[PDB]
Amino acid sequence: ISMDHPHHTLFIILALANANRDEFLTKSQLDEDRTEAANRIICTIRSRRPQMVRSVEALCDAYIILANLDATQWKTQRKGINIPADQPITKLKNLEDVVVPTMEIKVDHTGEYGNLVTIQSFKAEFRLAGGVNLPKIIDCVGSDGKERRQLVKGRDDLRQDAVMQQVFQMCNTLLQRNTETRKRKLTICTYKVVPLSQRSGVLEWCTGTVPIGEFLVNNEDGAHKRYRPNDFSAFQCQKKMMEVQKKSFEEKYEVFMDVCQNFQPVFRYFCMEKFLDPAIWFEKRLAYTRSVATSSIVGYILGLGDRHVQNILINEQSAELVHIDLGVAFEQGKILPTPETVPFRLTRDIVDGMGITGVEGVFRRCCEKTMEVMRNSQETLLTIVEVLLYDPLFDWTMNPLKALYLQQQSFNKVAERVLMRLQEKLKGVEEGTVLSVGGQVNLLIQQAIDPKNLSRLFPGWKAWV
Amino acid sequence: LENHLHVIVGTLIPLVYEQVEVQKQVLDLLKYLVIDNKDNENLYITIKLLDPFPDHVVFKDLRITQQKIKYSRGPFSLLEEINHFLSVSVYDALPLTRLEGLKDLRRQLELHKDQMVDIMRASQDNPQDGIMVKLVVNLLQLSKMAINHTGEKEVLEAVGSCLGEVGPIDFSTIAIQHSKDASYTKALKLFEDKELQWTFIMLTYLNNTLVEDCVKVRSAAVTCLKNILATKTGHSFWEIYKMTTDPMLAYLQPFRTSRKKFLEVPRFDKENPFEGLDDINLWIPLSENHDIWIKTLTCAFLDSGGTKCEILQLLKPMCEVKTDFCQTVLPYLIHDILLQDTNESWRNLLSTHVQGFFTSCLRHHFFRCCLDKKSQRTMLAVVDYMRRQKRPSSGTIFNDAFWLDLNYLEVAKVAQSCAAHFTALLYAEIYADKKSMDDQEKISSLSEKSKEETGISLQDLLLEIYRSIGEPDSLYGCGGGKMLQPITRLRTYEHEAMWGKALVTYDLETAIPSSTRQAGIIQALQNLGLCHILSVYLKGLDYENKDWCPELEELHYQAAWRNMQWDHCGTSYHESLYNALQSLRDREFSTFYESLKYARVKEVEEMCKRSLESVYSLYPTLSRLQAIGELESIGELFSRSVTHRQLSEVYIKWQKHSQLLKDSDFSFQEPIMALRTVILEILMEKEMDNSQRECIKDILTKHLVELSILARTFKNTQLPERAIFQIKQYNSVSCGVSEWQLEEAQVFWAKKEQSLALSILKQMIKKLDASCAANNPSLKLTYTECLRVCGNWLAETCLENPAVIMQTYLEKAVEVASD
Amino acid sequence: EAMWGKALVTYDLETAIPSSTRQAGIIQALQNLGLCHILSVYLKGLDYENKDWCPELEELHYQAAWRNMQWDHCGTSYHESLYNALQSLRDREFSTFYESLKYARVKEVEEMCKRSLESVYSLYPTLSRLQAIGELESIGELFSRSVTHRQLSEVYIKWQKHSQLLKDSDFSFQEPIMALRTVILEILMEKEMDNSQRECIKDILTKHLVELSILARTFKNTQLPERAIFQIKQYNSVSCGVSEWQLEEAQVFWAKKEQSLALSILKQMIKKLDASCAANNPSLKLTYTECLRVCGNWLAETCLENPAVIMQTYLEKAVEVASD
Ligand SMILES: COc1cc2ncc3c(c2cc1-c1cn(C)nc1C)n(-c1c(F)cncc1OC)c(=O)n3C
Ligand SMILES: [Zn+2]
Repeated sequence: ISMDHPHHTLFIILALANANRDEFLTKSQLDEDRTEAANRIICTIRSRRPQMVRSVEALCDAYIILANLDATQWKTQRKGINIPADQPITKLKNLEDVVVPTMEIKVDHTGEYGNLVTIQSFKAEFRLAGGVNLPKIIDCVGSDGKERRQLVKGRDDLRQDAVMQQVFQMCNTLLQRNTETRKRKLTICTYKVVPLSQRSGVLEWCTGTVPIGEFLVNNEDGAHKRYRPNDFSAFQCQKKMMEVQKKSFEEKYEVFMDVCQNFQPVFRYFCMEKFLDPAIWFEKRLAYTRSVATSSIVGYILGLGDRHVQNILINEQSAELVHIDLGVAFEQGKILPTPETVPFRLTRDIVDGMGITGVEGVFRRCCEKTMEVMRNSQETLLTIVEVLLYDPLFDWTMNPLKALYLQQQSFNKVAERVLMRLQEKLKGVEEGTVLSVGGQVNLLIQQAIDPKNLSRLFPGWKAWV
Repeated sequence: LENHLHVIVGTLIPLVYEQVEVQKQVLDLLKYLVIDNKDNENLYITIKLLDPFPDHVVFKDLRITQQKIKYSRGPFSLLEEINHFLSVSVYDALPLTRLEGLKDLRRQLELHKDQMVDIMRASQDNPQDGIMVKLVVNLLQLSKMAINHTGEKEVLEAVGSCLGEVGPIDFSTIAIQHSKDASYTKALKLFEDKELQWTFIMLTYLNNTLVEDCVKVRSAAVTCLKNILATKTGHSFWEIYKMTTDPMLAYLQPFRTSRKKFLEVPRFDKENPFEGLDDINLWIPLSENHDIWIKTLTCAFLDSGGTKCEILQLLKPMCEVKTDFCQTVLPYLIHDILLQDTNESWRNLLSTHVQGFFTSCLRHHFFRCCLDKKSQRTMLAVVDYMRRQKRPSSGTIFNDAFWLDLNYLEVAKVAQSCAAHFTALLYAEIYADKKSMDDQEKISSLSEKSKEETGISLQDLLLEIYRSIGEPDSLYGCGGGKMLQPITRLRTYEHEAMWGKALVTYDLETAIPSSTRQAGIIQALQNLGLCHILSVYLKGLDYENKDWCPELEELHYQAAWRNMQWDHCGTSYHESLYNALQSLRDREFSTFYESLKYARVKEVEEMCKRSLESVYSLYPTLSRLQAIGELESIGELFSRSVTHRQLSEVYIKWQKHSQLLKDSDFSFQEPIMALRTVILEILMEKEMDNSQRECIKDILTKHLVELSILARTFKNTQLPERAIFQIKQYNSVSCGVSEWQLEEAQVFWAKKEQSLALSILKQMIKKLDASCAANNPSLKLTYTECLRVCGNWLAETCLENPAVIMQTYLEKAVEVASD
Repeated sequence: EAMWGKALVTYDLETAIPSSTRQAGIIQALQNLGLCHILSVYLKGLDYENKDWCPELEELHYQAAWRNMQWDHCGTSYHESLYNALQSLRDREFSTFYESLKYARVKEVEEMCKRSLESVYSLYPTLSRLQAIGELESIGELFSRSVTHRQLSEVYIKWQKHSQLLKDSDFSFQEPIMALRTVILEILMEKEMDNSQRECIKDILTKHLVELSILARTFKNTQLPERAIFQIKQYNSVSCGVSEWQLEEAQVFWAKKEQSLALSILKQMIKKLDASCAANNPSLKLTYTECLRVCGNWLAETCLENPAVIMQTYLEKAVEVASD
């Protein structure tokens, strides 16, 4: 596989062999067996392609070295900071053999791969846009006159994101196969993730997108401030919701409804302000609703969780939703303290952005169409998920450390339980009762939009938003 | 001379035919212009992007040189030809000059469909910029300019023949995008100041109107240029604009002059403003006084009211002579007036009078009523322009919407009446948001409140707006008390294609208007496969009836041609199709071609009439034109001698065109597949040879199998059984085994009779086993497929234990079994 | 299996079938699917081919004439006798009415008796037809003399008791009796000429049509319930806005698998009942309770509403709102 298609497979083998390279560069039997086997595979590939392997290793080393650099000094500045000279990323120039890692490669059945865009140079300015560990944004200049922006992350595991992206690609193929969804252009937005080590990785930067939280509840120029100025600020809503956390459930409900009454959705104006032509506005709103529907259904099938405001991006040009930070999945969010009680995020802002009809119109029908496609392909999806979950390095089971981080062999049993739960979801068996596609969609919608469920959620989830 | 070359060529080309004496000079000029100057760098591109010369004895030389020049550096592919067509379409000319380009586009389209497969696949990522939508809308605009001109009939026929070649392909888009000039947007982006943008727009419009034939508009236009260029704003415009390259820059250079003192407009102020605009008669026009009304309104704006901008108060001479300039300039006038407003007097006055105007359009004689559509479109354009601008308060886009106090429900209803469906939906959304906003400060509730005060129900309005848009899913979104009405139930029925329910409800309800009732009954019967019942119903409808309204005749003719009932004897689509099939039966090919041409022209004209906002409005006409095209194609095959090979490639073309129509709706797919089988059965009925009768039979059998598969795909069960019945009628099977029998088994499975399909398929397997040991290469595929289908069906229904299913059926298929 | 749509499609498609059987099947399938006007126009069209005109065609024409109440289509057979008897009943000529009923009974019992009589199932059509003729003779004296409220009420009482007797009988035998009953009620409404007991006749007709809708729903038939609801809509002017038959209409929509329309009807009924009165009226107690309970159960099944709202708004309200 590596000999025939080196660009698709070389990075994965290097990542397996370079799992522990972070500590080496800075200053269980299965693990060393895997490392030795990956070393043998890389030795063979270098035997057939020396230059490619050497260049890819140098690029990976440069990426890792860039990752461990501390950016606390420049956390405040957003304009951009020049890369330090000692970083090996700047010295790299004219890398003809290596293809851009954060790029999709159309798989060629013939193995020449003659004409591909390749790295030429790296821009000397890296930009900071926020984050928990301050990820760095860098630009890669390709062989042609184009600029590719990449996101370099450290002290984080990106393998889970990559495999979630692969499952999303498979779901996209399944949706494309069906005529009913193909007519509606129902797709799941995807991005390329290239993990470099256990704690370091690089992944595509989605240009032209903005987080929904940044657009909605920004304190200085958020939508809820420019619009509805007399309503509660986001700070007051968050403070009240944090204060009512320790109280009883009825107090939580009363406080939540009080906040929601004085905090009204203003997300509908996104397409209105960005697209002034009514035809373009209608097209973008339809695309937004369809993206929300397909994302919600796919996330429910895979049990996606932790869908807070900062984990969703909206493309300014296309008005489509992109989901990031896919670490928590397979209904593991319900195992958390103060558990998540919604299949997907369908709060008042997302519903309002759909239109005056809300979920009554295109959203519901797209949900039934996606659900029907999910049902018709239940066996293939079951096989894909079964292959995925038994990955030794997949690490999906929730542990107390992640439980505390998110909110500031038993593996076989939990895995087979997740498989049976997913099977019940796919066949439509909910709470022990078989349901039609329409009935299952209605149940999911009512569970998502119920203020009773929203009130019990973590204030970090920002249900009122 | 690159700029004006195409105009000269398009003017000189037609005059060749008229008379030989002028033809000699015209031909000499064209020859010197093209053939002599091919070896020139400047004119090479302009000659390359030129309309091909007409194919005649006169133009062989010119055509040869043009073809040689165009295909230099390589020939063109399918895509290329389309890009060249649009690129030469960028040049503006009379529609008659494009006839040869239309013919060449048609030929290139019919030669290759496998390439349109590749274009359709490529345009999947960004459906908006797909070239197919652009080509269709380009042909449609070229048709609109063709109306009321000398060569409308020939142009429309070519446009329809081109549109029939593509057919109703699924474009994966919703809204038609009108073409916009790329340099125009860049030029507007160039000027940051609002007044400079007005300068550029007005000067561009005046430069464009400088060339028009009428001498009066030129006399005022030149004065307008002299006045505008003289002021300070003109000088700023010139210094900021001289950097770019544009022919208007060279055209306007002699007009510009250097003077020490800039021209100062008279800033005279009336003693009391608002006096001219206070009259109600000014704002509300009469039925046919739009041309005078717009001029009077514009000049009243110019009459000593506001107009701080120095550009304005200089446009009156041009506004007086031309009305197009008047509706062009009105929104800018109103924006300038409201910009300088103090104490909000202008805002209140204009809001009140605009409300009066918009209420007068929706009042439906009456004292003010039936306002012409052009005036409504003008005021809608004013509102649209005002919405985009930013208010002096530096507020937000929602505030920017309310430059004037507007009840957007009325404006949305007017826009819907004017066919601006997306604009109507946006205005309805704005009105709902505003209503909720004022309600909170102090859909069913909003709908009843709107019905109580404004007299227009909001939910109903959204209903017809979403219905005009044509998107299927959005229809179910609108809801209220109106689903109880039988009409809404019926339309929901035919939208979902539950034809039995629609037929029952149509029969039951009598309050429905009669014509709609019989139309729905006939349509439901036709889609249910009840052809004989429909024929007898139509025959019985004759008694106790007056003259039929045209829809009854149209439906009767459709039933006649679809049912092959040839005894029965402006022309509409199905009437023309029936007459064409009769003429093909009677070998009167001249009338056949004439009727097909008339039908094409009528369909294209009918599409030309409407506003063309949603792509869904285009699909029925595309289907009709494709049907006409296939009929015309079969006409030449039948007229001359018919061979087996020609049948082969025509059927191959049929599968290719069907492959292009993979994602199209069944409502558009079914008429073509009906016409195909009718034509094939005509060929059967009048072939008169033993050898080719079998070939026609095989083609009909394959077509009917494909029709059955297509109907099964769309969950329609009546049509497949009718197709199987026809296959029975034309193919008596003595061998007992055939490919279509497997399709019959699949159809019976689809109708939820497992025993029937299972019995047929086991009988087929036994006959196949007895007949041969799968040595026959043709029967290997059918035998393997029958075995596999039987195994899968028995596994699904659990009528047989797994061991027998595996050993006898599924393993047998593998053992039995170049693409 | 009463799959009459498939029967229509196959009868229309196949031409090798002998003609008389083909039109007989087509007419029967059209009639039992509720397509009344389509059947009438189809019968009118077939009259063009009058060369071959066999007894089954007269029989089906007369059945359609008396069922659809055309009243103009002019040995005597069963449906011919029924049509003539209804002619006489409108014409107030009771002598020929009685003689026609007598002849119909005699002929029908003769035809039944000539047979071998080996199986019980052969007896049923004759029994149904004799019951229909008996009910016609029963209404004869009611229409003959001065019509009274209590006489009509007691006749409806015998009708409902006899319907209770035929609870297990197949729909094929029950349906003609109900059709004759509704024709009787429409005739009695037409030729009454008094306002006072006209509302009584209307109420009895509404009850009969509600019972017919329930009976057809029990047999998984959808078209006839819709026809009954329609025919109720005509004879009843909806002014109060709340009535028992509207609940049956909502039930019929749910059976047709159109849940949204049924839910909308039921919610509108609940809102109108809540607004009009505070459930003090004894008459509206059962209707309001049933509407609330059915709406709650439907919402629970289809899962549009959360359990809290279903419990508080519909089910607990139905319990607290509520002589056997
Ligand atoms: C494929 O990964 C990404 C692509 C992005 N593309 C655009 C974009 C992002 C992106 C974030 C990620 C990402 C994924 N993970 C696991 N972590 C991060 C971080 N962010 C963004 C944010 F939404 C939240 N937090 C930080 C963000 O930027 C640093 C943003 O503001 N813009 C415009
Ligand atoms: Zn009028």
